[PDB]
Amino acid sequence: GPLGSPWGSIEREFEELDTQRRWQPLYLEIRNESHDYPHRVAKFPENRNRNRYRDVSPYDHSRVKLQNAENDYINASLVDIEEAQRSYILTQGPLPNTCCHFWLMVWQQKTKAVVMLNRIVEKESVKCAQYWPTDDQEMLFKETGFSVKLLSEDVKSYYTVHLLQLENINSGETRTISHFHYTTWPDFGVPESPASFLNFLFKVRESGSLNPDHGPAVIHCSAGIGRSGTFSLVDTCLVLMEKGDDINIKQVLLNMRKYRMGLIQTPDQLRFSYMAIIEGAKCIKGDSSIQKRWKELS
Ligand SMILES: O=C1CN(c2c(O)cc(-c3cnn4c3CCCC4)cc2F)S(=O)(=O)N1
Repeated sequence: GPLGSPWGSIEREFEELDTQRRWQPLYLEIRNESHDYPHRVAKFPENRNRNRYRDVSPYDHSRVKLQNAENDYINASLVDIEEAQRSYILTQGPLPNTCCHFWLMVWQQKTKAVVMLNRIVEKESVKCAQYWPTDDQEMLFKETGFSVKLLSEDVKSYYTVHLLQLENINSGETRTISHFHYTTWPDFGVPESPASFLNFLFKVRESGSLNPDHGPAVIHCSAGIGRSGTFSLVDTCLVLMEKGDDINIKQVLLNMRKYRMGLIQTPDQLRFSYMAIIEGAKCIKGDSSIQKRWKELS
């Protein structure tokens, strides 16, 4: 193979983009190369109060459908990358009248974890409804037949983990859902450091919630594309590298954009993605004696 390290091709490209100050031109290339696909159901008149933003819609070919409901629509997309054995659902922060649909989808898709990357209020606007209880009262969603109870809360400096009990009233069953809340990632911004984002991702991974024996994890922010796209791109690229593939980050992101529009919203969020993939690749453990020496020396 090549003479460089496993991350050497990506690291050289990052250094060149910095020296030539070409992050804004590269972002514009990606925008111009992203094709549009039909999103007709999202624009039905009966779905207008189910969309948070008029310009952010799921594509018809990859939207998640609600089962046994008169209206099957929710603003959510299935992003499945079988080269990585990874599947995610990316979705908007639910509105007061769509929290009931959010929990129905979580049940029907056999999801184990919800990853939340926004605050409820940001710059004096509401970005997402309060869809889980903060105290010991049960929170009822009568339109779809679900109730939710807080089981535990662990607060750290830049994220919080809640364990939640989700009850299906119609089937007489319950499940424990892990709720991973990143509390210090600003709208259209970046996390405080690669190290802080990576510690959060490794905690999500350690719970088993991203493994193929569970349904897809539900990832959301406010619109479900900027911060959510950054999180999913970094996780996918790290899986492919651990598998041994020689990856091109521009190509992976354009492929993921075929499943949901507009993933990654600023040039700085793109640059942060490169940084987190390089530093995470140095944390990979494996069997190769060569790869271990590269890690020590780097
Ligand atoms: O970093 C990020 C940025 N996000 C984000 C976004 O991408 C788009 C919009 C959006 C779409 N239409 N309109 C607005 C805002 C105001 C008026 C109209 C809002 C957002 F918070 S995000 O996806 O939540 N993660």
